[PDB]
Amino acid sequence: YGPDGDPGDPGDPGPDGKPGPDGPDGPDGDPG
Amino acid sequence: YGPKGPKGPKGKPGPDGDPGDPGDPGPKGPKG
Amino acid sequence: YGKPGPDGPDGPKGKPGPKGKPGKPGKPGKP
Repeated sequence: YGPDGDPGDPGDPGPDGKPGPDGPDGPDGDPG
Repeated sequence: YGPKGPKGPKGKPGPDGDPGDPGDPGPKGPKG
Repeated sequence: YGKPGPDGPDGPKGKPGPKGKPGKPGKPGKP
């Protein structure tokens, strides 16, 4: 009897995403 | 506004963020 | 008093991850 409780507070923001992949390794230099 | 029931449980965390952007390509080596 | 309140709304989506490390430099060319 009487009002129901307030909704719980909104959840926390999700964890930060995974680190981005490394860039491609550069090609080796041209022959001399 | 008469006694309310207990406040609900806090919400679950949000989803993980996106993986980061790809890294910069490594430079080409110097010529031989 | 009434029933316990509803479970809270889900939180927002996480932030994007950090940008990846640079690729390795290429090695010098053969002489």
